[PDB]
Amino acid sequence: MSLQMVTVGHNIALIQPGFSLMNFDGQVFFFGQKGWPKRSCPTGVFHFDIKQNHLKLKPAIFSKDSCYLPPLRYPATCSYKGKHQYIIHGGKTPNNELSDKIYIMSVACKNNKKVTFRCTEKDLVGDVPEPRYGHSIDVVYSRGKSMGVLFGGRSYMPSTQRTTEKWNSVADCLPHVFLIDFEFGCATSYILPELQDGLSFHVSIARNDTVYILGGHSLASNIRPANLYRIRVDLPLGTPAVNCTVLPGGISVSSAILTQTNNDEFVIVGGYQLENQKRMVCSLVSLGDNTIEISEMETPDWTSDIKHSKIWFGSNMGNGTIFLGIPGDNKQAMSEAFYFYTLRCS
Amino acid sequence: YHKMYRTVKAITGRQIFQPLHALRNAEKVLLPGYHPFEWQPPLKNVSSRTDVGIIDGLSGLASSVDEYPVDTIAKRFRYDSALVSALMDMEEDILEGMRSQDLDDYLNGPFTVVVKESCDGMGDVSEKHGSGPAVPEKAVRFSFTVMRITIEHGSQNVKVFEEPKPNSELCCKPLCLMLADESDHETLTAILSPLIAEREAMKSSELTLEMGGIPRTFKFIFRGTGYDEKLVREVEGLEASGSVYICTLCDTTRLEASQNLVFHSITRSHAENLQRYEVWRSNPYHESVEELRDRVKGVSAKPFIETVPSIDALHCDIGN
Ligand SMILES: [Zn+2]
Repeated sequence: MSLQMVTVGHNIALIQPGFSLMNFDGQVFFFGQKGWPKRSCPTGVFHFDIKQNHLKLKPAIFSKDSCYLPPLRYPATCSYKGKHQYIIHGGKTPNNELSDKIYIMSVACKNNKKVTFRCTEKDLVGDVPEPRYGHSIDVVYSRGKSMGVLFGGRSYMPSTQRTTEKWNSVADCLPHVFLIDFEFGCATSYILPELQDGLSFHVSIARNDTVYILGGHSLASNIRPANLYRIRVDLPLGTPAVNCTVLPGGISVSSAILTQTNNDEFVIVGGYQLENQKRMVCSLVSLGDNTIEISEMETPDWTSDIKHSKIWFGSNMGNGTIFLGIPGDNKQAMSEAFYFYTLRCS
Repeated sequence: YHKMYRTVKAITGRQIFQPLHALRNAEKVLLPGYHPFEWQPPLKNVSSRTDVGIIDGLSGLASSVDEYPVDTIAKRFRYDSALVSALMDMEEDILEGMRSQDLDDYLNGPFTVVVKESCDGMGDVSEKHGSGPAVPEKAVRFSFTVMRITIEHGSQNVKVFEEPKPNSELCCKPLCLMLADESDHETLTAILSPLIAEREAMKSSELTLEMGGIPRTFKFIFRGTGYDEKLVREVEGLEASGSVYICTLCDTTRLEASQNLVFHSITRSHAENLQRYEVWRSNPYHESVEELRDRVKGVSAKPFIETVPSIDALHCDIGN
């Protein structure tokens, strides 16, 4: 509910649309740089730290037992509190390939305000999903047992339906959800009759029994489906039970960002509603035991610099603070081509 | 040209030049995508439609708002059709070459064609007389050149055609043009990757053509030598310039290069570079950062373009 302009460090070019903001004990790290790693930073992850609305991207190193990984430009990620760590999988390479490997970022050590990481990857057996981007991953619990729930984004054509002149064209994947054990790597696709087509850059909320979907864009008819989804999960002793229901009240949005403000209390910043007009108004949500209800805020004021532009992007830093950017105006021809704002929600 | 044509046609009475539609037909006979041909392997992931010309360079990208933004403009040819049109252009020369080398005008293949491969950016192309500085506007081409053509008879091979001026401006046929920065990595590889796919599909194929009234067959061999230094260090996956690793053939450090002067060899290849990058990803021995840095010899990025590097004499004597 408060716009703040940020000044910038020297290395602007490592930022790019489609980044990753990770958080550990309030300390926030940048992932997903532009280009490839350099002699300055061998990894690509940085201490994203801001004082007096001034950012500095200063490097962060790995452990010995860590695994190295390229920057991924549109992955999916989720929190794993079971210690605490992040689960990241999917994404797009700097050379525009699509991997399907599941990397685990764990904090190795932190000493004298210098922290290191313990990156490991994990593969899967059985019904593997095809590599994609714009998809969504969430962790959910039941009976004390944890399980990762996935929902697809979009991908290329398969190897038979791919030619030269259409080598880069994309299509929505098949509407299936995958159940991913992290103790062994068990993966199982599931076919759901209420679900119809693919979906990309949809917003994903999960609270301990049932994962909520919202918004996103469907490539199949070039619309934004204005219907939310409520996806009930049960994991008994036997085979796990997946359930889905359709509820009214969905808002037609794509490429927004979620943020926890208070306990069981989340908020939504504006993304896109049509591909000709930016979506300006932003929304809230509130969860109970099983209820779900949207809400709208008091339309927090932007600069006109936003209101005259065309696009944006962004993510969240975790602690009720939305960090986002905007391409500059090349008409004035004295721009650094990118400005940035931080939106404290509190 | 229309003015010149109509004025000389009026003043002489005879029509010494040609009008414009005949000029359009004479240029449509020389573009890519006119003559028919086929391939003895059916060329997987290639559309076998045989009348395509200038196609969009983005190969159907994803220019919507909700995607990663890219505002570049790229126009390209399909690779096989441009190769076909280049061969049909040099048809009369290859006819008279094989006549001059004491052979028959009737001869089936296979003609083996060795092709130079190159790429370069041309810096700024903007023209603003005022309005302050307008736009830097960097752009880059991607081109090729037929270097030599050869043919055997039984077991004895003969160079049937050699080119006199390799690096000249009149023999660099362009595949694709894009208005983009040379170092803007992801856009560059995203446009150039389908032509790489077409090249690797074409590497193990057989062309069949109908030039001299009789069919001929063709194989191909590609040498990626026409790159410059900053680009070959960028698109193969090496460090830019500030490493200890300076040799693009031998893994000699800057320390050993001052120490050992000549006693090295050539030890860099494409598949081993892929393997080294996979070692950099996997990190199988859980070592530290610097020992990985010296174990892989500067390998940092995924290699994606095969390239056989070389030099030129200006850099040699200027370093001397
Ligand atoms: Zn050497």
